[PDB]
Amino acid sequence: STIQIPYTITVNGTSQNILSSLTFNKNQNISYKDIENKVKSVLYFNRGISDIDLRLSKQAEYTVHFKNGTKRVIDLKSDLINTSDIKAISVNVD
Amino acid sequence: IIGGRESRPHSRPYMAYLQIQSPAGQSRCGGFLVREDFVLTAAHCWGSNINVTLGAHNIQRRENTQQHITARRAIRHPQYNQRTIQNDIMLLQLSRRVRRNRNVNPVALPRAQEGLRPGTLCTVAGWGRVSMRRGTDTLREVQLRVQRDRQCLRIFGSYDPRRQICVGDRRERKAAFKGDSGGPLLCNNVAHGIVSYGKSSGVPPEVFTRVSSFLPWIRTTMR
Ligand SMILES: *[C@@H]1O[C@H](CO)[C@@H](O)[C@H](O)[C@H]1NC(C)=O
Repeated sequence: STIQIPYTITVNGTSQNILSSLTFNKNQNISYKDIENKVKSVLYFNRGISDIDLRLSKQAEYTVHFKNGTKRVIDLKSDLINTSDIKAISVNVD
Repeated sequence: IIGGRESRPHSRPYMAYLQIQSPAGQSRCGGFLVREDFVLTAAHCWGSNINVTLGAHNIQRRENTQQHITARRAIRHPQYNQRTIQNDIMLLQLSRRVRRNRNVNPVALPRAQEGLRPGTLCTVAGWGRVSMRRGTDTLREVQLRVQRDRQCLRIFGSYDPRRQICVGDRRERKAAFKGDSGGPLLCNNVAHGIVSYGKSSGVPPEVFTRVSSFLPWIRTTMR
């Protein structure tokens, strides 16, 4: 009943060569707050960055890439989605 | 592996495939056997729960050559820095020793800070993505060239040539990529490097951990 959605993290221009996935339930309508709490979770686990570091950073964002080829870029310094539409997630902090 | 080819099966019997539990999901890395009870990999491949597969070629099949062993201890370098990806090296003590055979056996490590020419020809292998759109089920490999440090110094603000190696010609689409972290850089059949980080695009140069810089830590930790 769950799926793995791949994610990548870039911080200060560097990105670990790990293949990393987030667990989601199949065919579920979630909000962007649902995705952000998972993004902040893997940001802290992988690169030690929590909310304080995002407020001290220059720009910070995550991008949800969708299977239909669209994307949505969401600001981390400042709608619902179905989990089966999500192709991948990318996070970038400067 | 970007721009490489499928390995001849079991031609690299030190290769380890790592499945890592990471809240809130899972991660995959490579690694390599350095003694019957120890796998060397990257520190950012750490997790509370790690399964190691040796002897694999097609990791999506339960092959009759594979050995599945949990990690007993996952020992990151004490000065590992997650934010800058510095000192990115980890030893996995296996919960039991591997059954050593033709398809499963360790790779040699260099001697005390043995160097590596810019222009040296090295091979990296793993099960990582082959592009931003495609993966692989089987082990792939590619030959890469050690770079002058200047190439990484000006794009990676935390690259340190005493502890890391600048690898990959930027004029070629050849690179280790997502999933190849922890795998070895082999030059003259010795593991000099550990895949560590790059650009999210996979465009080289990329940064490897320099194994010879950590030999005294490696030997102390394995005893
Ligand atoms: C390792 O394998 C065991 C048994 O197959 C499984 O219960 C566990 O979840 C696995 N751990 C990871 C991180 O995949």
